[PDB]
Amino acid sequence: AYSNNSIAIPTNFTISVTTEILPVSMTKTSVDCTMYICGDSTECSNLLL
Amino acid sequence: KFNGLTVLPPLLTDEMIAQYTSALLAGTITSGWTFGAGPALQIPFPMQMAYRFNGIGVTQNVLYENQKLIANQFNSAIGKIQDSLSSALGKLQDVV
Amino acid sequence: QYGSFCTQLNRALTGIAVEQDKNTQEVFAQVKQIYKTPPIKDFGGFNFSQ
Amino acid sequence: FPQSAPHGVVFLHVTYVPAQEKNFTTAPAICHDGKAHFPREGVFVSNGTHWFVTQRNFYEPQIITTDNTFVSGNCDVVIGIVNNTVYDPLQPELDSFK
Ligand SMILES: *[C@@H]1O[C@H](CO)[C@@H](O[C@@H]2O[C@H](CO)[C@@H](O)[C@H](O)[C@H]2NC(C)=O)[C@H](O)[C@H]1NC(C)=O
Ligand SMILES: *[C@@H]1O[C@H](CO)[C@@H](O[C@@H]2O[C@H](CO)[C@@H](O)[C@H](O)[C@H]2NC(C)=O)[C@H](O)[C@H]1NC(C)=O
Ligand SMILES: *[C@@H]1O[C@H](CO)[C@@H](O[C@@H]2O[C@H](CO)[C@@H](O)[C@H](O)[C@H]2NC(C)=O)[C@H](O)[C@H]1NC(C)=O
Ligand SMILES: *[C@@H]1O[C@H](CO)[C@@H](O)[C@H](O)[C@H]1NC(C)=O
Ligand SMILES: *[C@@H]1O[C@H](CO)[C@@H](O)[C@H](O)[C@H]1NC(C)=O
Repeated sequence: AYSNNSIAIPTNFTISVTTEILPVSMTKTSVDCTMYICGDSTECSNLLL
Repeated sequence: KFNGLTVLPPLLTDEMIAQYTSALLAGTITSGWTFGAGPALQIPFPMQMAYRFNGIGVTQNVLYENQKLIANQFNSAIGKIQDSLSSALGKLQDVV
Repeated sequence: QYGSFCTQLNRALTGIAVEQDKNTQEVFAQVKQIYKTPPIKDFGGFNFSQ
Repeated sequence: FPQSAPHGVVFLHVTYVPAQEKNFTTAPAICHDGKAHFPREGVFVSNGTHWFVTQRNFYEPQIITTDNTFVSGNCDVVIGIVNNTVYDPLQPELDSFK
């Protein structure tokens, strides 16, 4: 209800808390390249260099 | 279209987005800034502009003593924005 | 026999699509209630009908 | 208040939300022999027969005085001026004590 001489003013308050979930990091993974493709094999590693 | 690609519709259409924008505009026009921080409390727009002037350090008496000038300047700027804009939307067109 | 690249591509495009949907929802849906301007238009001289 | 979570952080934002609002008739300022009074910090409200100066975020009605209202200009330029009296704690005391 809007008018040029009417204002609403609170007479009471409620204090409420809320969460805010935020990821900050991930799993530190590290896979090496030579072993993933070739695999413990010199003959295949020679075609990778 | 006919090689394996499709375009999905947006979740909410342009009518609903415009309705959201209209609701937000009505809220900030009538209630002020409080509709985003709890129940919306009405307040006359000249008094809301007096509070907004008080935010930037300019006392309330500045607005009321020359309220008509403020209204005329606001109307002029809003009316001139169409001429300034329709004669650009570069950041929206480049994405498309 | 070439692998499962197609599943990854479909998943990536689907993720982008749902990302855009949630993105526009986040940008515009900032209020829980719909407000409407009163029928009489007087604000001390400010013309919002434009 | 931050809280640690696995591969993330959780905040407990303590906010202040107003409630239980009620209507009040307001006014930009008050008049005194062609001398407008504006609220130093608050807003003028009404109870039906007399006005008050309450703050904006809570209902703390106070009698209008020169202490919490500052004078600016005349009572012609500002529209919506209403007529009310203020309390000056200097005149009646001087009149009584001579
Ligand atoms: C403001 O609201 C609070 C509740 O949010 C009111 O506290 C209640 O007061 C009544 C008084 O009869 C008690 O019976 C309730 O147990 C209280 N509730 C809580 C949660 O404390 C408070 O009275 C209100 N203040 C005013 C001035 O209305
Ligand atoms: C509005 O606020 C006034 C201020 O306390 C309330 O009390 C009135 O005070 C005036 C002056 O002191 C008296 O003349 C009235 O008789 C008081 N009211 C009553 C009901 O006795 C007043 O009650 C509040 N409410 C209204 C509707 O005026
Ligand atoms: C509020 O106060 C003003 C100024 O005192 C009033 O305006 C005067 O009203 C009397 C009524 O007889 C006229 O004779 C004067 O010519 C008016 N102007 C001035 C400058 O004195 C006004 O009537 C009061 N009431 C309202 C509702 O505004
Ligand atoms: C605006 O104010 C004038 C006088 O100040 C009054 O007559 C009119 O009814 C008000 N408008 C509304 C919508 O209450
Ligand atoms: C505010 O609410 C009261 C209570 O219902 C109502 O009587 C009044 O007309 C409303 N508006 C104003 C401006 O007081």
